[PDB]
Amino acid sequence: ELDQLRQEAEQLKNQIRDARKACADATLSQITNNIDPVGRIQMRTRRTLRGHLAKIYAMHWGTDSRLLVSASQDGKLIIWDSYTTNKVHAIPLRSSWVMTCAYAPSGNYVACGGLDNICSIYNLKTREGNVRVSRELAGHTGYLSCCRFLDDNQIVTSSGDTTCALWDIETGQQTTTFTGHTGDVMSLSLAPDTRLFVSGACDASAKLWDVREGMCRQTFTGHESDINAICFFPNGNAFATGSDDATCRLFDLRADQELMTYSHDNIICGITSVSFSKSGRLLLAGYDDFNCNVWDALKADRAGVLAGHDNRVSCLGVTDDGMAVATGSWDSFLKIWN
Amino acid sequence: DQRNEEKAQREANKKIEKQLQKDKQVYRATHRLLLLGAGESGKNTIVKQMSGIFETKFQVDKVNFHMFDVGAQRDERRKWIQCFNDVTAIIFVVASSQTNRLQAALKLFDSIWNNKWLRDTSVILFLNKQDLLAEKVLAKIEDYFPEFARYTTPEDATPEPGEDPRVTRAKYFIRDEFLRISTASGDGRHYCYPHFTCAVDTENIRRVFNDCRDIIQRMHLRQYELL
Amino acid sequence: SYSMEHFRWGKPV
Amino acid sequence: TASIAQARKLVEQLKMEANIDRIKVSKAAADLMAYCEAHAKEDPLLTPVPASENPFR
Amino acid sequence: GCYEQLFVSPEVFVTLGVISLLENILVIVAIAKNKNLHSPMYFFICSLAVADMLVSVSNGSETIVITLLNSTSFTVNIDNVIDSVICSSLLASICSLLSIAVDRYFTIFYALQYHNIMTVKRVGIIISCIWAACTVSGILFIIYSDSSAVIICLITMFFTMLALMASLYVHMFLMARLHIKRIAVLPGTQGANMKGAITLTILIGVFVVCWAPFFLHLIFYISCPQNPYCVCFMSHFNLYLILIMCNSIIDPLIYALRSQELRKTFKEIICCY
Amino acid sequence: QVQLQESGGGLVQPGGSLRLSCAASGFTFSNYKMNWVRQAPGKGLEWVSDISQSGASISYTGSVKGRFTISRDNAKNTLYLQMNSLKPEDTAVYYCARCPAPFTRDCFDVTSTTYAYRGQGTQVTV
Ligand SMILES: [Ca+2]
Repeated sequence: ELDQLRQEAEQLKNQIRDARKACADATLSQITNNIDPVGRIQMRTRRTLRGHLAKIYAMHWGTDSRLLVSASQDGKLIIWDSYTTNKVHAIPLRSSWVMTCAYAPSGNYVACGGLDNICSIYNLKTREGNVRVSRELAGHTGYLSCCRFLDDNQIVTSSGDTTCALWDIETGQQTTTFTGHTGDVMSLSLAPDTRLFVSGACDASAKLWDVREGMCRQTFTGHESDINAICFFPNGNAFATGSDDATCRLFDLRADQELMTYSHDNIICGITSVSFSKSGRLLLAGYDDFNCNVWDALKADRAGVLAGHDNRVSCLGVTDDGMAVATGSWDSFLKIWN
Repeated sequence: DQRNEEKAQREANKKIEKQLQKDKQVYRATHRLLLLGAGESGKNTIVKQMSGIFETKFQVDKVNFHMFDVGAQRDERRKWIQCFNDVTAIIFVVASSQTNRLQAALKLFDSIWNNKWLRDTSVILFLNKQDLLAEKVLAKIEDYFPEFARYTTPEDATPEPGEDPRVTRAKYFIRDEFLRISTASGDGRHYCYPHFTCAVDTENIRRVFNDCRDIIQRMHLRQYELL
Repeated sequence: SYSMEHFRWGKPV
Repeated sequence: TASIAQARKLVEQLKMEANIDRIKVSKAAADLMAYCEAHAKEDPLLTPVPASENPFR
Repeated sequence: GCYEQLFVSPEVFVTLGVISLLENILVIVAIAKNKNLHSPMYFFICSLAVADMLVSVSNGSETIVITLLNSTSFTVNIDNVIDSVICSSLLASICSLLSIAVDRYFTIFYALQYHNIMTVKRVGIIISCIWAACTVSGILFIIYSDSSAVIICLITMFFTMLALMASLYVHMFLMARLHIKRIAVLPGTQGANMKGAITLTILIGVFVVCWAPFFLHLIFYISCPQNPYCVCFMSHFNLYLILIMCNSIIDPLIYALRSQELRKTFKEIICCY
Repeated sequence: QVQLQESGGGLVQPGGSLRLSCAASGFTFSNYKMNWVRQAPGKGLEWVSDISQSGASISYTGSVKGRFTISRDNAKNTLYLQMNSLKPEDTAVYYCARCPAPFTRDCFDVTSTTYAYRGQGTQVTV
């Protein structure tokens, strides 16, 4: 039976491939060739944030476009005021091997975790004024690779045990488990309406998950190696992924196909982070060459570079309003461009 | 009248920055070690004789060491291995000897050594279960490592008294199998410090100390151009 | 009179 | 052939992905192009917003 | 022609002064700008660069003042102030090189304790104490320059610090050679022995060649002032000062410019400024 | 989507030989190191052979030196294994495994847990 079930799976894969070919009347690059190019983009560093000792693994902007949370390998989270470069909080961690952090959409909570397989949720606004651990969520068997906040009472995490999870923070129990990847899950991205999310994994694949049902809605393939970063398009009907094959790809959730490839002959390094600008016209990606390339998301030409780090760029983000871009790297410096 | 908020913010930095300075003092004076080993490796005997990750602290001659042992992580190492790219050393424990586990250990050492992010990390290598190797040999390697049939003990070998020359040949053959990889790939940026240890041996606690010292010394010596 | 020279001890007494 | 227990699950998922009413690619590409055009003038990282408004300098 | 005091064109003094001024300024700017370069070792390199800048500036200023006065009460005070600055700055330069050597010795021979011993609070205290003692000693050595004690104290300080520097670097070399012997004996295997020897040759030879003629001059200034050969040797005081200023121009290339971060910062500063 | 499909298996008597093959799709073949690994009926996966991107460096486990050879053809995307002078100990499921990243020389590919860039394998019974 096992060979016959495998043959059935291959027949379904062939039907999916043929159904996808049937919809490919034209490529994106054959439509946007009549669109004026963005031209040269020259961003400049406005602020540099110093204070971390170890390499920075995670950074996340708050919803007011003014505060940042960053996490280093020392065992610290620092809340920063990007405008005045002043620090607000400096939270010591139970363990130093933290790989991700997230800022709550309300600004009340900070989440983090890493090789301890526990997601720690800190309450930033307490009656004493001191930052305290409000929850430690445990159940994942592998390292915790990404955390995202849906609301004050719900958090979405991913771990190195090929499973994503939806947690109810107040009760502390896991409520939904999302399985189906075969490699470690590396990055999550939430839809603007937080009903769907997309998960990239060390399988050269990404999955579109329905948050409410617990079902995997779509599987996207096309990358040749492990996927390191994923980011939803501002519209919410497409996402961009970056992988270890030095290629970035734009996928469309409505056509269930790869839509565009961003690559260059002189790039042989992986893509640590991916993010979009407010309008969705620019795609920004951090590489292992200690820099960031700004790509024209509709043309696949390079618009510009962000040079100014001396070690691996580890994290990248864009403000909700769009006024600035923040990056962090393994040299323990967070820089803001504008 | 809004200056009262701005003034408050400066006060926060003074409290935070001073605390960060204190933390920096602790951070740089603490030596972090990563502990890896084989499925049958006596990693427990390595910890006892000294969730997803376990932490052990040591103070050896007023020097603070922080050893991290990888807990219940997935067997796929290529992603969390990158995190440990700034530790003082990787301690790799291999038991000598049912698959060819030693070949798996050689393949893992080779992968760790040639990793682009681990090019500056020295490796303290413990070869464990020497008495089981001694008993097995004195009671076969050519069926896994044919070149052992033509291997001779180096003239500068310093075996312990009482060992059967076949046991010394086996130990030095395996050590040389690891050292050939170490020498072939290294470019003076990092070195391997292999040791022959028993399942029960407390002296291992100093072997790490001295090895860490040597690492730092030659690092600085490399920088001053005196090496 | 007094002459100004390069630092000191340029000529022995 | 116990491993069919996992293989069967894969088969079920594949059927669910096969039965998707996929939209034509050219329409979706036009939709992304039109979206980018609608909000192009509002994007501070593409439009050179004057320094007097830029809170970072 | 030994009896006549050898004369060196003022132009040479002012040229060495300006060039070494710019070079040590670039060193101190690269250190102040780059956050990464804030370890104790770079504070000691900064102190050295400051002392060398003071030697060059002060000697050049004395040269210009003498030339301008020559083209045309105040002279005594101006001479005594400039000489006190020069003496203090030379003592600071020698002490700074010794502090660098001691710093490095600590790293190699106290590798695990090093950071505990060399805290920022102690680097600042040490540098400030060195500068205060050097300034006070320069002032006392110029106020009482007409005595047989100041010169004795100067040659004692120089030769003690030369013996200390040579001993520290020789010991570090011997330890490096021992590591070389242990590294080379492996089953899978200039040169390390040549690179180490060249490093000691440059580090010690430059110090001895560029300083010692001046203190040999002072030795003769005490011992054999009227001897026919010592007089001829002393007729080269104007050259011995150029050797010292040449040291001020050279030292940044064998300490500050060996580190990769300082090189990167130098090239960025040069292109920006 | 990337796939590796082995071929050339079968049953032979002791002392015989086989030629195994492996067809690759979905990735640039010439940029990756390729491996052959075996699964014994009662033992965990064991690494067998490793050929570099160019074929300039070929490594074998000691137990297969002088009997097995490997090669690759980057114009056909095919990885081979010549199995000569076979013994009962060589009965196993053979798989072709790709190194996870291009342009590199470090590989972690004999994991018991599902490795993504591995084929289904072919049974070589002797
Ligand atoms: Ca004078």
